[PDB]
Amino acid sequence: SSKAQQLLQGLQASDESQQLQAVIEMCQLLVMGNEETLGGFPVKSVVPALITLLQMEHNFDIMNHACRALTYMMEALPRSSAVVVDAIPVFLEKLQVIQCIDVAEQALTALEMLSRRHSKAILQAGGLADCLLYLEFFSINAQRNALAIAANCCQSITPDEFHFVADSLPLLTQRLTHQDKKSVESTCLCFARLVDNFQHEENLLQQVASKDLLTNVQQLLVVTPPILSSGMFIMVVRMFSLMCSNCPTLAVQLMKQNIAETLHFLLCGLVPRSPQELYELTSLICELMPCLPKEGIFAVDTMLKDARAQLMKEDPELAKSFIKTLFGVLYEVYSSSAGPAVRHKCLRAILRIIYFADAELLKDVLKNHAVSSHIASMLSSQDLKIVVGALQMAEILMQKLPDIFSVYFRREGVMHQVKHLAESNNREKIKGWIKEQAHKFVERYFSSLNVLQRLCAATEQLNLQVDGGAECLVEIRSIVSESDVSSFEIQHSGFVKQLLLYLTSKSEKDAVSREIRLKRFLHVFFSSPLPGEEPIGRVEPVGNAPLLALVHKMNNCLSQMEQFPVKVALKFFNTHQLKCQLQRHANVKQWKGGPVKIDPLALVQAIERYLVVRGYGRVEIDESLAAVRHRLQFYIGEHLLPYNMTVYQAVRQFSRAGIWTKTHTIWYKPVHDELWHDGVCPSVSNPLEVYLIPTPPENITFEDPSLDVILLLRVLHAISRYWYYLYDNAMCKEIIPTSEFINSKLTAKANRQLQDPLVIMTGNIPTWLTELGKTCPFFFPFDTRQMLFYVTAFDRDRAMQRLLDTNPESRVAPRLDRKKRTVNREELLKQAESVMQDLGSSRAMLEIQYENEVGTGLGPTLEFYALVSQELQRADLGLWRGEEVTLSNPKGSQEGTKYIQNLQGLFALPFGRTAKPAHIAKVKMKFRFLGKLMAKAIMDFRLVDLPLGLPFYKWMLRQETSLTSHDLFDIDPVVARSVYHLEDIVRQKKRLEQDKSQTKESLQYALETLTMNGCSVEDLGLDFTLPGFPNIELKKGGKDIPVTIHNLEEYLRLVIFWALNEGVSRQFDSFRDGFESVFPLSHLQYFYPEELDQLLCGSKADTWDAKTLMECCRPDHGYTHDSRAVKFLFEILSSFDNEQQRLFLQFVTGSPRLPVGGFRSLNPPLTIVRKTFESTENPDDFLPSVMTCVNYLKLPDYSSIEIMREKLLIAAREGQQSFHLS
Amino acid sequence: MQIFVKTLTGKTITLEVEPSDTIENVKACIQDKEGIPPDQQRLIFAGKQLEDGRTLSDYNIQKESTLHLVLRL
Amino acid sequence: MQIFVKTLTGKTITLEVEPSDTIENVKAKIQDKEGIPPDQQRLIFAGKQLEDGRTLSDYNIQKESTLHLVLRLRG
Amino acid sequence: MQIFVKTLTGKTITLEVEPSDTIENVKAKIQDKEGIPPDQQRLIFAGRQLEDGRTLSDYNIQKESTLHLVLRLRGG
Repeated sequence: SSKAQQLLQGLQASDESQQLQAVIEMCQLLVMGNEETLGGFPVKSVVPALITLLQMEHNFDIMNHACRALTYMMEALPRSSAVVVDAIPVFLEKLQVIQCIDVAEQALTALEMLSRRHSKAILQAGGLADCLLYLEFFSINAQRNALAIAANCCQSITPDEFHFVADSLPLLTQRLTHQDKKSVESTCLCFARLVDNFQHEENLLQQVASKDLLTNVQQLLVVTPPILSSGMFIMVVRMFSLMCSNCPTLAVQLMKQNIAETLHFLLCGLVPRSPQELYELTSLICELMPCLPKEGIFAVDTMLKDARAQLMKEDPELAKSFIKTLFGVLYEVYSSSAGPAVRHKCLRAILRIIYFADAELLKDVLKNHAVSSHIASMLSSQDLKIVVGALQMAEILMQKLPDIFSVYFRREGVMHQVKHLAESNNREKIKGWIKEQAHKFVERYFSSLNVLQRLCAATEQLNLQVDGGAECLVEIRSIVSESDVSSFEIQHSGFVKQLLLYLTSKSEKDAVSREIRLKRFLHVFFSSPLPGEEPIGRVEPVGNAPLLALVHKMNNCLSQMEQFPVKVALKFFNTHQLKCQLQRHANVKQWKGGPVKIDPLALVQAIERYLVVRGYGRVEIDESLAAVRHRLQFYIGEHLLPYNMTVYQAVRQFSRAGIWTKTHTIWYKPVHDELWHDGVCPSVSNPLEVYLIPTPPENITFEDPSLDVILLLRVLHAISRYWYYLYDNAMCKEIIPTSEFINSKLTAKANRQLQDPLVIMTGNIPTWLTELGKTCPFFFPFDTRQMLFYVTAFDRDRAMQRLLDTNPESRVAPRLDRKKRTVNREELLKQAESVMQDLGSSRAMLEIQYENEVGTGLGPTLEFYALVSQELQRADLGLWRGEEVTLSNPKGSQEGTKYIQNLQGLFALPFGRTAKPAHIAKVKMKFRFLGKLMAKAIMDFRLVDLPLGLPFYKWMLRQETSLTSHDLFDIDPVVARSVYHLEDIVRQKKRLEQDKSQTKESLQYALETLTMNGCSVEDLGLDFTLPGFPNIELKKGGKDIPVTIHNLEEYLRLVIFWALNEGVSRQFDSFRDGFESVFPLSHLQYFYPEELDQLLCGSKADTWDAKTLMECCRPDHGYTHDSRAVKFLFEILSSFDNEQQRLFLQFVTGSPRLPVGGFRSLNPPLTIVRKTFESTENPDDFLPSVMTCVNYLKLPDYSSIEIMREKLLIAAREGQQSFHLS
Repeated sequence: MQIFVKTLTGKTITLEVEPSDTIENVKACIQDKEGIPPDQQRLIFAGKQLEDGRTLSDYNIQKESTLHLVLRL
Repeated sequence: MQIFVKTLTGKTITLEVEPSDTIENVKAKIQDKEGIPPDQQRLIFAGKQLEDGRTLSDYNIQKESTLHLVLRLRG
Repeated sequence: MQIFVKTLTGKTITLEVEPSDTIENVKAKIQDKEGIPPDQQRLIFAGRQLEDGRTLSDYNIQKESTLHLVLRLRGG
């Protein structure tokens, strides 16, 4: 302030140089300061002096500095803009006539800054035309400021004043077609605000609309790629909705301009869109159509809560064209959504279209569509608006066309539903109206067939007490394949329950055993051999169509009857906080403070820490106790409170408006080896018998009218996956690929439920979704299951981070910790082990720095994960099978180091009973480290590069007891042939022994005569050592016991058991112990053995091409589209064999993997820019630059593709494993 | 090239950038290295309040240059 | 006197060097060998990065030695 | 041929030039008529700034052309 006063006296001077120095020092002091430092500055006296100094035009260099000083005064502290904002007339007058461009630009910037909080003053000053008097021949950076101030002035405009914007309306209307983005957005926002504010005056809307604005907005919307953002897209569509609704003549004019084609192009061109966009588009479509009469059967609308008609009464060609154009698209949108509001809007639009159309048009349009099924399905719904809509639609449609809709309703199950319906005040009134209307309908119209009876006769023969042979099954197959049975007759005639009890029943009272029934089903559907006539060869049928047809019919039926509820505020949650009362349940101090601050997202650990610090934990603020062991515990009722649980969830569950209002109380209180001797092994488990049960599993608790179909589909999926366990010989192959079981509506409902921020804030995913995901995972694709796993498996911060990284959307801001460790590139194993042991279980993200590097961020961590993953495969440790290879392009010291590589996969080596304990201890420690590393990598959304095999994942998912001989092909190929041939021989042995028409000597001679490729078992001379590892005994004494025909099945079983389960048991037990120290294995039950690879490592490798590259790549900063270097690089990228692809990925992103989805899934798109060089050095001998933190590529301009190729390879190869620039 | 940034409290943080970089990238690096969110950060230089979305080549910043960082409340 | 310069992966280049000289001359020779600009190349010797503007005499660099090459590209 | 020049305050100036005359010659004629220093003008025609090294035929400037005169100042 001491210098401020002197600057004031300098400002109040006369010498021009003195004034220039004063203003320069003023701006210098203003820019550097802030609110804290510049406190006490006098503004009420300095500001008028600055205004007076600016009110003079005898010099051109001090005006710029005066405007700059005022602008920086505004920017320094946002408190002076009540007295500083007084020279608005001076600014406007300086804008009227221009002498210098810079002063006008600075005045525009200052005015734009001022307009944020004070727009009424500038509106009264009449600056709407003053700005944009000379809008052209300005700089690019001032046009956006001028348009922003125009929009802010138009934000709050009174109906009384219109002459202030009437002059400039055509200018903005023409400007609405500029090639830039922000200018177009600002002009669109201005027009939207004008239309919204002038909604109750039809004349003003007519004046604003004109005839060029509509067509310009039309071309702006149609032209792609989208130059307009999603929010302003919604705003523009809402402007259309308001103009159409509030002015019928504008709606007619808009219809005359073939808006149907524009809407068709927008909706399909269906392009995936946010629910808000679809809601706005459906509202527009509904508003284009004439209003519904309020008299007649539509009187229920009064309690549930013109010019278009003239145009329809005129030449109806336009209306017919519109209806025929958009009815199909509207129905398609309706049949592919799940949301309370979109469905209602679509229903209203469809009802209006049906009502206002004539007979011929309705007959033509309702040909390739299904309406009766939807009406029947939507009659029975708890939401009591859809029932009324369905009833009205049925009444109107059947009153217009009686003949055609007399058999469809009867077959599809509408008449029965209306009959069932016919057989604190608004609810009663609407119920009474529904009852009366249903009674009138039934009494008036529906008062007084070889498929339903055929199905009933077929399902009568499926009863268990009566034998049926196989004619019933072939009749059912014929009906399912070649007929037109609806989804109502299948329910009406008991078929799903009869089939379920046919397949999954086991009792003495059954006429036919379960095995014969299963064989009969597998013969009628799918071409498996008939029981009792199994061929001596190998089973491999071709036909599988009937099972697919039955599965599709069941899926459609389930989709018809499904009734699961979807449930889709922020300021309330972010602002209001919780207050609770603590009461003793008595060695600790008694609580008397009263209310306790409880954040809605807070955990009980914070409460425990606060209690400990406060001194209530004893048996002054102390930090030693805060700086593991548990001393205090919080209880609510008889249920313990987990540490990883939020107080809001605890109140909701153990203890709505009451959650946030009523006080809650939490109590506190201080805290003979048979295998080695005899040679017997456990039997092979058959997974099918676990699934074959009529009763629902214990995990299922929800009640829905569509549960029997779910159970039948579960049984069918189990049969399809596991069908070769019911035959002595078969090949492993699914009858139906699991991708064909996906339900198109359950997936949509799950995806919609997984997009609400609030249900992830509170973690209130409904029971049905979790239970279905954990019990029947085939109903959803991989992405939905991954999303659900990430949301429900961990804390809320990680879930919201995942949501932000996969769906850009009272603003949410995830909060997380960040702890950094430094390592060295010489002892990576030991340092990684120490880091994992110290910080493995910590709930904070792990970032790793390097000793001689400055770079920090995600790139170093990804590089560390890749290095550790590569290091875990060295041939010195000796943990997996495979061959020894030399890595391509190694480091300085990594050259010559053997690495274990296998073409099929990796499996752990076995040890028997003669292994040194130190070796086993080393193997167990390494396995624990690997398990902990994988568990930590899964949490932090990181990617590894460890090519594991299928049996590894089966072991991980607790499936070690169902490993048959077909699982040796994925481990060791050479021994699989021997095992298969020996099984073929033992089958022949059994077949020979199953004949009683021989003698003992003849039987012995026949057994001995059997040969394998011209050689006998005696000639082979094998033993009880596992092949390939001549140091492991299958059983004690396995050195002097040769293999013979009499002991061959035991030998094969011992080999399989030792090679798959026995010798690799302790290792995987150690792996499970290491993995479960982070998060339990029970959270991986969603996935499948063939799908964990995508979750752990990256996506499958594929060739890159420019067509998919023109979807995420966004070049700028000297590399506009249709340039030379960009196309050269784009062409040279797609010339790799995935090796240079991995090199480029590690060069730019830092990891040799990509997220699921390709180049689009990467949150920071690959942004390519130019690099600045000097005018002397040629722009040819330079290397490209990369910033891995945000994926910022800086690519030098060149002239030859060959030079690009020859320098990119050197850049990738000679610049790895270092961060010397940051 | 190397740049130095200093605050009102008094501390010299050294960064290494390139002329083709972006001011937003520099602010993100400062946020990562210090924890200050890139919303209250104000970068002033030679009297200007430098804006975002531009490059250091525009502001003729050369080797061994000093920048000023002032927060806001 | 044929001092060797070894890159990261596998390449090695001979270089006849004067006893006393600046780093810029050796950099020019390395550029003639490969073509690395004077903006991304860093030299590491023993356990220290060779600072520019000095001579090999003060770095205790004698005849028939090996200098490892590192490119300052990533971020 | 004669062309018209419009500045930031109007003042339509009719200047006689030749198709072979460069933009530098037009600037010299404008300076002779008025006196604006060469380092302050930012002559822009049809929304595009006119390079001094080009000629009228390069910018397709014809008879009765309505040029726009724009001033400029140092940055910082």
